[PDB]
Amino acid sequence: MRIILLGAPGAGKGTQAQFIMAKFGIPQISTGDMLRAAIKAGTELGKQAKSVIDAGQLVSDDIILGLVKERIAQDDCAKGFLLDGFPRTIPQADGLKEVGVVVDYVIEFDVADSVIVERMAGRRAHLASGRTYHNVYNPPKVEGKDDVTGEDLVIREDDKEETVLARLGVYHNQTAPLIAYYGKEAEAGNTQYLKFDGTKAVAEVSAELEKALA
Ligand SMILES: Nc1ncnc2c1ncn2[C@@H]1O[C@H](COP(=O)(O)OP(=O)(O)O)[C@@H](O)[C@H]1O
Ligand SMILES: Nc1ncnc2c1ncn2[C@@H]1O[C@H](COP(=O)(O)O)[C@@H](O)[C@H]1O
Repeated sequence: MRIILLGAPGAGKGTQAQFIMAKFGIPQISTGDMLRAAIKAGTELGKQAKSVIDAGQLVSDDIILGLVKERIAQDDCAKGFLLDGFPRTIPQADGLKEVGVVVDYVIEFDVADSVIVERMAGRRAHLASGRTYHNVYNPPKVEGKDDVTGEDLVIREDDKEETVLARLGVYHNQTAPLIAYYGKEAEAGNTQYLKFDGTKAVAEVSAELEKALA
């Protein structure tokens, strides 16, 4: 089972990825989490990516495609995977198509900018796993701490008000065309395309996903 999640930053992709991961027993491949891992390790890649991420801009397609290539070649990805925040640009999608990576579902979570701007304010994240929470819409069971590991949650630097506006502009320019791109792939019979109203409550979005998959 191979799945791509599309939608604005903050649309709820990582949240629904958790549900999907547990339903299909596939690993999540999140380029954002891989980059944050490199930052934590203090690599040259990490140092360079940190300023790009903090500016709300996209990391180079070439660096991204190589991280993803290495990742999906691992054994845990042999029976499938969920791509989360990848692809992010048309060249990334082409890079994936060119190496013949075929996917089963492309799932779009459609959420307006005004809703995203609202949401980012209460996002809290567990950096090591990429699990995210919302202090209003989806809180941790224990405030300030990850439900799984007990480790501290953080406010993301790129979740700042002004950076969020930057990211939404980057999204509408560079990443939204993936909706067309995969709509076309689905029209060619290369994948199934699903679109959901991502402004519904978390449990409501998950319930619709459950009904639509299988
Ligand atoms: N359906 C939803 N309604 C309200 N808030 C949500 C919903 N889905 C996720 N959230 C919250 O909104 C923020 C963004 O969700 P997240 O899954 O991290 O977005 P993405 O992975 O698309 O960037 C998080 O704080 C998350 O807890
Ligand atoms: N596929 C990608 N292509 C380019 N940059 C990315 C990609 N995934 C993550 N990033 C960078 O990491 C940041 C956080 O991504 P995310 O965790 O997916 O919201 C983005 O705003 C980009 O700066």
